[PDB]
Amino acid sequence: MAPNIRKSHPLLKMINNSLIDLPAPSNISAWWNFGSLLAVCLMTQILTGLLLAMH
Amino acid sequence: APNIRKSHPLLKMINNSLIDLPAPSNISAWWNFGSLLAVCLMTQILTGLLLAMH
Amino acid sequence: VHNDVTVPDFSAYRREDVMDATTSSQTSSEDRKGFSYLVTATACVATAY
Amino acid sequence: GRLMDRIRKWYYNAAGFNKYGLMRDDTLYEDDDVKEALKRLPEDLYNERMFRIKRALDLSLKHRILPKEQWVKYEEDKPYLEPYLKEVIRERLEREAWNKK
Amino acid sequence: PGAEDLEITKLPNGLIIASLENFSPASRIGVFIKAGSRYETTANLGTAHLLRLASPLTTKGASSFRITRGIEAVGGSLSVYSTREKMTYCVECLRDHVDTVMEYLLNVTTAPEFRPWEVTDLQPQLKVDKAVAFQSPQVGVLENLHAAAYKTALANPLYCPDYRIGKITSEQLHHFVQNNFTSARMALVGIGVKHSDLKQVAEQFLNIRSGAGTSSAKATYWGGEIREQNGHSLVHAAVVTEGAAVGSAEANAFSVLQHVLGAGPLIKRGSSVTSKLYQGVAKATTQPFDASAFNVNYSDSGLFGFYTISQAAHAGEVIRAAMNQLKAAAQGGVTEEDVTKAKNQLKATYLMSVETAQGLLNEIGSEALLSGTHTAPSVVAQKIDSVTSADVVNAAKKFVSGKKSMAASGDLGSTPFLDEL
Amino acid sequence: AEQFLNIRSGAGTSSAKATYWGGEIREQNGHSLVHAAVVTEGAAVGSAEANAFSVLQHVLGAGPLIKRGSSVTSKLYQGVAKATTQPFDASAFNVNYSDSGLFGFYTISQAAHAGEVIRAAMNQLKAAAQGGVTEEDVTKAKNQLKATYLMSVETAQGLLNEIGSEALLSGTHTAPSVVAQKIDSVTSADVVNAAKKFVSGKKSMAASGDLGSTPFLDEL
Amino acid sequence: ATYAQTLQNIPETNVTTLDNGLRVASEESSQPTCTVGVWIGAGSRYENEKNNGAGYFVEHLAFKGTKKRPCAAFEKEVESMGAHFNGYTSREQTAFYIKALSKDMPKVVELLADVVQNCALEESQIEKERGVILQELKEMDNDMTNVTFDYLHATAFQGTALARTVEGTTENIKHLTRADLASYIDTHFKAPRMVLAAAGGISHKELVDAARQHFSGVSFTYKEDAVPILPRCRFTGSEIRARDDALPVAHVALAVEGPGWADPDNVVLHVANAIIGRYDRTFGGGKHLSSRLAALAVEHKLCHSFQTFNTSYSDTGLFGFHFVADPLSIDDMMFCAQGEWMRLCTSTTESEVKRAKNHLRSAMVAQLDGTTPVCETIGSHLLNYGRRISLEEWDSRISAVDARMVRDVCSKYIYDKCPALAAVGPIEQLLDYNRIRSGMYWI
Ligand code: HEM
Ligand code: HEM
Repeated sequence: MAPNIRKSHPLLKMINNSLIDLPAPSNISAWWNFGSLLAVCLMTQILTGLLLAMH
Repeated sequence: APNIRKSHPLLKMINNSLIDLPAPSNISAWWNFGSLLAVCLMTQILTGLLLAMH
Repeated sequence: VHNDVTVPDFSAYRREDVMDATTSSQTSSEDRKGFSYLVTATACVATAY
Repeated sequence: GRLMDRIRKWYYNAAGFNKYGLMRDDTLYEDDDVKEALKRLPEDLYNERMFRIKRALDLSLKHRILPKEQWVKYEEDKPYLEPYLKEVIRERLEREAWNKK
Repeated sequence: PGAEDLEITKLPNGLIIASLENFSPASRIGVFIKAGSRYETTANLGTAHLLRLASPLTTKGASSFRITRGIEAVGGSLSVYSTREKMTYCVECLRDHVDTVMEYLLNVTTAPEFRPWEVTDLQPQLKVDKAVAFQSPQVGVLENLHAAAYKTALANPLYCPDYRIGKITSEQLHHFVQNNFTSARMALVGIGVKHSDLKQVAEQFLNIRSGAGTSSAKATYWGGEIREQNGHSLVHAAVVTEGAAVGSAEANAFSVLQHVLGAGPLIKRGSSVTSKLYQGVAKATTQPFDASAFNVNYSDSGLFGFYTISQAAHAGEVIRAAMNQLKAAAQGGVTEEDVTKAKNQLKATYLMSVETAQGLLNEIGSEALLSGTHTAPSVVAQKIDSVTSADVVNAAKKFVSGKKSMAASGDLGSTPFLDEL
Repeated sequence: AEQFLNIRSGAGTSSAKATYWGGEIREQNGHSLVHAAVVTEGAAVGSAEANAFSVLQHVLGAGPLIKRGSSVTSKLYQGVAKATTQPFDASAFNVNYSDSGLFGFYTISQAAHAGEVIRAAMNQLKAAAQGGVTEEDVTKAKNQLKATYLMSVETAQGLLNEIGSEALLSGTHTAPSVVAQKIDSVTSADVVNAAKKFVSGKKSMAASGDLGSTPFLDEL
Repeated sequence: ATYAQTLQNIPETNVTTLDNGLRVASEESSQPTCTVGVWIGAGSRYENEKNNGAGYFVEHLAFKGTKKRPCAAFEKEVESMGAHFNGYTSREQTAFYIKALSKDMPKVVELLADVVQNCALEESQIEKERGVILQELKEMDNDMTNVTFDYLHATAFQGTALARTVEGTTENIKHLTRADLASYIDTHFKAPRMVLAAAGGISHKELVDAARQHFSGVSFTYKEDAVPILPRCRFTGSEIRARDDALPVAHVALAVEGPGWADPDNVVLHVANAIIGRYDRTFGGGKHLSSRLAALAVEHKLCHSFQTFNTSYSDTGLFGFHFVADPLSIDDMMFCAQGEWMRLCTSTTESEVKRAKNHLRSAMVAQLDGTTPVCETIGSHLLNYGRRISLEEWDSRISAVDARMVRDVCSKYIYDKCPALAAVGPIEQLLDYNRIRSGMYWI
């Protein structure tokens, strides 16, 4: 249907609409960085947490 | 949108997969195991947590 | 009319080698890119490490 | 010798899609070629195929079949789509062949 | 060897074959035909338009895919031009590929399959094709002109009417081709080829039997008036009268009166002084405008008059001024030198028309179609200048005296009606 | 009115005079049925020659009076009927404006029979112009005309419109008797004259449908 | 009579030079009709901030009469002989040519010389054309395609001379003086920088003779016979975005710096452009077109039209493409377009070039379809290559091109380059420069 997979594929479509082609304000400052940092802490806590849980 | 079941970002999802979802009129009992599997999963998790707590 | 339109002046921002309007910018292109790409490749190295 | 006719007529009845009132061609899996062929069917042949299918699905859900007198007969089965389908596949192979050339 | 001949056979079935070798690295073959919207009737209107667009559809010998891929494979081209009464299918390509490209030209004109689905799919294109054509106001008023000028045949539009888009059938396309694409109504013209060769192809492949198939109804003059009020800042208007038909000593008279009045600009951004009509209109209005001598010659009829383009508010004066220039000309207001100059412009124009392959091939074929012959560029010049100043003044009179038909579009708030001219 | 209506006086911009043209517009749209109307400059509102046409209208045929029934009291319908076998419809068209009016007939017919149906309607007009109008015909028409007018005012919309229209074009009100008085006092001569004004005057026509067989105004 | 043979049997192009420095070239045929004109190496590029649009202003008076013969006279004489007088002015080239009966080749040559040497520059005619030119600027402002290409040059060559438009600025047109135009003509319309070209049924020796008679006024100093080399114009990877969601469709043009006339690679770039081709909603071929991009355009309804181009100049050039599309299909179109450009540098096929080569041959042959087009070839060739290049030479060059060569040349001029972008109309969907820049590599 679509000429490029990034837009047609049911999974990539999602990554594309939230992390690649997602429209963002041109002027958001460093205060808009903490959302993604929070997401990274979450993934980081989980990873180290499982490692600790294993002992 | 006139009705929430379709506009709301969360209900929209429940509606498109469990209410207004188009399904073949002739699927038999062999099409029941999908949802049963889903319930086993929810069930196993629930009882698993209860066991894990002891 | 569009004829009355001209690109503003970007001298306050241009890299040294493309500052002069009467000089081909292609001669400094591989250096301008090589440099920028060098920084990137290095970041990948550090990151991989 | 007419051995096929013996076999093909046996299979046809063994298959049983005729118990739903479906033609052989009504049961084809709609892959790319079939889909294109269907688009070429004449209005009436298309609407007729639709009714037969909708009706079979109704039978399927009811867990019934048609009364033995309405079952399609091996010699009255209409290969309504086969001609189109063949043209479609031919054309495709032509393009495929030409695109390597 | 730039001293080759312009041969021209004519098989028994009536198929004419005209060729010419100019040793150009490019050959340009074509199939001329006496067909068009002229042969359509109320029931199958637009079928000729669609048939024009149907050129790339699958045939008995080549598939839609191969027709396009094949021709492109050898940098060739395939097009179809058409008037209310003639259709030309021509292909161009480098010499060494005339064989290749020919197969297709053949299949297209003689072996179409008009598959139902392919036809259904193509019909929406008629809207698109028509839409781009109608961007030129010119095209719109000329359609209405012919619809006001005639009651039949030539009155039919060159672009499929809207109510029929999607309604034309395969039967209709087949029947049209069967009753019009007959060997005695076709001509296989070619350039950059050898007659023996082209001649051979014809007699060996062109089939579809002879005859004149369904003959077209006679063109009946009406003298109507169609006004399309669409608000545009510019007003296009055309006023004509029944002129000479193709093949006529009367034709030449109008051709000259045409150039005497003003037949298009010769200098870029320049004024046309040698133009009676332009100069006259110019003296009347101060604003931008454009006036010209309109002239069409068809098989059994023709139209003659003037076409103008002006600002809305000055449409009135601009059109009336164009009229006076015609009366004035009908009343001996034509110098004997004017007729001399016009004869130059006319001889020049014709001579330049044949510089381009498309122009040459079209000259050859058109005549080789309406009389399986070929007038020498000298006989044509001989026929033209042998037109007295009398003749011209007469043509001008036939106009001022004959019944007129008019067509105008734009903000017609100030455009005069035919009965106020 | 007086205490609230403020947008004030004047005759405001006056409208240009209606100039007759007598043109012909043909919309070829392929429909199975062909609608066509042929008219001539008729009478203006208030024009004495008004009633004459109103009557000639009813004499020719101004709409059906019986459901699914034929119109025998209709010269025009009956005439067209005799000409074609297929479904059709013919009527006397009539409009009265301030400074002008239009009069003629409106038809509807199958495409193939559009020709004969329109020509048949024309003959009924010539024939009427040539004294082919009974003195009884004029009596009946005067009834249908008096009746029609009288029924028109049964509904509130029709009554209010009657009052207002006149109260606007002459701040007065004719008694339903004076109007009847004016109508029946129309000689058979008058009518035949109206009919003549039509056959002799310049005509304008408009037709839509599959006009393949619809005649041109200059073939009538 | 094979293609090869026909190419060899084409009459040669004759060139001779007068003492004043002017060159006279012509190709002879047997046509009663002919075209002759003077191709001048002048244009907007030679102008500057103060006299921009002068060459255009001149193009408007070059036909309104000379000193030997005022307006009416000049016009009547040309008209009355059935000759056509046209001309044009671009960024690096100008031309004034006439179509007529070979029988007048000489009278014409006199007319041309009179035009380029004794333009009347009627003080009153100048003020009259000042208003005309101002009306054409408003007309051309609605030509999105041309507005778009102007912008493409405005940014691609920003800061330089090639950045200016041919028609010039509004201010200049409102203030150019009779003296400026005069100065322009004198400074640029000079023998060594001109070419008298003619094609049709004409005697080269008869042409050169009338040439000697009318094109005289030789030069004394050395500064009068030297052809000034222009200062280089810097290419800049950048974009100019003119947004107006009120416009129905959007125009987009992307391009990289090209080599310049004299470079042999141009033969390959033209073959390359032949592979991508061009398209528009009226190409019957439809979904079967050989051009991949064109096929996709049809399948996904990516645009109303698109075209490739390789615009050359003396020392630089613009190689790119241009498309028109609805506001909602710009992104996919640009995607597929840049995609095809990557395919070129990376995966071109022999079959692909074979076709493109043929297409290119018949393209060059088509540019010699008539006297005017052939005359145009001559004027341009001598003016750009300083010599005519036969179809046989071109064909020789075209034949040598293969897939590998296409990939290498394209990789050279396209791969990982910073392009010049111009977008006009409803362009909200066109992604940013950075994203487009990334479309310049890998594919
Ligand atoms: C939102 C994410 C999390 C937060 C905020 C978090 C926070 C904490 C905190 C406050 C501690 C105590 C550290 C200390 O000893 O002083 C802890 C301990 C622990 N967490 Fe997490 N944790 C997270 C996720 C997880 C996950 C996903 C797991 C395992 C699957 C996990 C496993 C553990 C384990 C095993 C300990 C005990 C060992 C230790 O204290 O070092 N945690 N966590
Ligand atoms: C796909 C879902 C699950 C499956 C197939 C599954 C399967 C099993 C099996 C095979 C056993 C051994 C039973 C026995 O003692 O014979 C087991 C043990 C256990 N499971 Fe799960 N389990 C599931 C999910 C979970 C979850 C989500 C948890 C807890 C958060 C969990 C916690 C436990 C615990 C604590 C035991 C050990 C105690 C016991 O053996 O009874 N399980 N599970």
